Amino acid sequence: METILEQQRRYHEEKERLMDVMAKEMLTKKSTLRDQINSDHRTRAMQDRYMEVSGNLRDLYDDKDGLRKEELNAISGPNEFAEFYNRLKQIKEFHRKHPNEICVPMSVEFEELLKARENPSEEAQNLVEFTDEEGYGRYLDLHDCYLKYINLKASEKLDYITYLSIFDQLFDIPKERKNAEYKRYLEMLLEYLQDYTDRVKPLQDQNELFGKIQAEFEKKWENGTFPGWEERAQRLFSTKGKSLESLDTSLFAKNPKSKGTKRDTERNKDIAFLEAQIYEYVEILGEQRHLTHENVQRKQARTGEEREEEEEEKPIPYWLYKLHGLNINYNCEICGNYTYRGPKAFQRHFAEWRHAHGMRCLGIPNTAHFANVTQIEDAVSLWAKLKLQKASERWQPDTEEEYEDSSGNVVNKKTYEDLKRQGLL
Amino acid sequence: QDATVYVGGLDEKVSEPLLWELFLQAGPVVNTHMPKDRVTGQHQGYGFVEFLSEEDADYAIKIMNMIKLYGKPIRVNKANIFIGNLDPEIDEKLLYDTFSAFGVILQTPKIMRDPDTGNSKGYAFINFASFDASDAAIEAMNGQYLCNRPITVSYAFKKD
Amino acid sequence: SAFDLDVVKLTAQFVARNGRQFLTQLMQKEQRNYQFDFLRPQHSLFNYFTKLVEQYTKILIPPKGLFSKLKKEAENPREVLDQVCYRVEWAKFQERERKKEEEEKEKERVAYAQIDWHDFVVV
Amino acid sequence: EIDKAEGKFWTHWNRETKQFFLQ
RNA sequence: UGAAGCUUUCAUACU
Ligand SMILES: [Zn+2]
Repeated sequence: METILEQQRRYHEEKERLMDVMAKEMLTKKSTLRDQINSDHRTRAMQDRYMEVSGNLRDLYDDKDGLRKEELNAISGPNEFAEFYNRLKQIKEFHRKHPNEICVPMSVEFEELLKARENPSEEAQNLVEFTDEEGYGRYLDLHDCYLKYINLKASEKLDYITYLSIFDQLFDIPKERKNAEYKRYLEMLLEYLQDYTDRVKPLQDQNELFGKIQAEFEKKWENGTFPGWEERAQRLFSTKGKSLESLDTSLFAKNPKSKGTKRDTERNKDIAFLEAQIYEYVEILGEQRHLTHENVQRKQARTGEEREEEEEEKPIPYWLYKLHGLNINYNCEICGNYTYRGPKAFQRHFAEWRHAHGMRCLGIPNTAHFANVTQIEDAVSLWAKLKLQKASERWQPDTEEEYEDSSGNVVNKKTYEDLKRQGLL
Repeated sequence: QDATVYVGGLDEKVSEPLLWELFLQAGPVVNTHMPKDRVTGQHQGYGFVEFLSEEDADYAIKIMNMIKLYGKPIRVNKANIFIGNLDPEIDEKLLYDTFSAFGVILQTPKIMRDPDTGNSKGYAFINFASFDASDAAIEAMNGQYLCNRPITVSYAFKKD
Repeated sequence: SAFDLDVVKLTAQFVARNGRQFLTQLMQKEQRNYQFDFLRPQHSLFNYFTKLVEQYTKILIPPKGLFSKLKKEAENPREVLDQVCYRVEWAKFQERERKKEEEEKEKERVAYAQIDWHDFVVV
Repeated sequence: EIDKAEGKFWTHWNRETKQFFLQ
């Protein structure tokens, strides 16, 4: 197999087709937010497929460095080419043209008029990754988080506006203790906010953003990210102040700070990382949180009907009728129980198209024998009769013939026309 | 329709038994049909020959194609620019290849057909890429010697 | 049409490894009693065979995957998005140039259909 | 007929030197 | 596409 010649060119053509599909998706205008989110998800899937194809093609270079000495040699050539042509010289009886060598990846990376989705992305749906209250990235669902906060606080003195004001803080004082059970709800709220940020922009590099957030948490947040003018240096894990930078560096490797506490850097590191991720998601998606707060205020200020509307978004002459055999209708089962009108009209009906069609359904030809016959079983019985009659009255030489084979040559004249061939074979 | 062959380009010398006698050497032509006009009461140049087998109709279409019968381009077939008095022996691909020498064609051309026979009506419509190809067709192709039929190219729509 | 496409791909793979324009693995095969009608430029398949030979020559580039590894197209979606935006801008510029050429052709057709063709002067 | 009088086929107009040629 | 029958106060023609 030509893995360096044919497979690399096929991977390059697939990457070029993916880039052309991405350019055609980016050049087209958008009209709705859900269709734009679906197009962004399809572009992210196409970019992931192109990255996987490039990673698969980038690993096919180990044998190429060994085969380049034989491929670039001018002493070789038409011997192996003639051997491959003799291998390609098989029977060409498969008379079938295949124009889908390059048209099939072009049609797989395209959409239809009824549904604007690609062929690998035909099973993708925007309702399986986002809820109806979010609006495909327009707002964020915070009713379950507010219910969990009200269940954890064990008090009914916190509304949605108070929860939105408590969640709007980034570096202020927290509402509860840092060593309490509110960190278990804050980690879930951070894991939901990370999925909401990853769903609001599928075309952005989530791995590079996660690596940058981890680098900012390790190199900056773990080394005093909030300087002061106890107020000079504050620790997020130990929740205590520091006199100077040397005292904080000496206390960073201390025994209560490492593992000798309940909020040290060994056990409470994941909660601090989740709090830093929640702060980064609140700083990056503050406009979506403000839009969700404005939508919650508009839903609270509205009435019941406004909230329901927001959640819902002349006759023939007596002579013609008596003289013409009319007023009498004849029906025929062979013709869909089609009811025909007066004597003369019915007679033609058996010769007309509809009756021939109805008769073909059973497989019986239309002849003069099957006239004035309107029922099915009568037709099939008369067809059996006519078949028996005609088949009888023909001359069938196969069963009707008297051969006397030369096996005994003076006996056995009861041989049919088939046993004679079997004896003479 | 498969066993019948539609003939186009018949003059006044050709008749209904004459086409069956001329098509008798190609195959067993069972019947001949000639639609008469309403204003003149004669044939409009297009007729049909219903044979017994489809192979005889295929041989008549491959043998009597673009023939000069009665001083007319008779041809048998399987039954903004305006071109008139065109020969029925040419197809859409043949007209696209003939129009490709003057200018570039925007798409595949279309030829008008009769509602009864459906082989050839007599006029066709073709669209060019620009007005220069239309002017070259009105200067050169409007009057060029086609296959035994003087065609006439004209503008379909023009604004004064 | 699979056998002819495979023969054209084999000819494009054997012709791309040549060290000269006429000293290839297909010019000597023509004198070796091997019928190859796709080598002549008069056929319509020669335009596809030339594109296949160009793709085989572009598959032998040093950034094509022979002695180097691509990092911008394989490990950066932002670079691919910028390349797609540049391709969309180039397609929009080509469409604008085609519209300007069509407008110039319409202006030339309007000027040619309004000039006086009766003022003839033979010098 | 010895040539072709088409505009887009066998004519040229260099606007840099303002030279018109037709063959 | 088509089916023009029956009757008289008509009126008009032929035996
Ligand atoms: Zn019936």
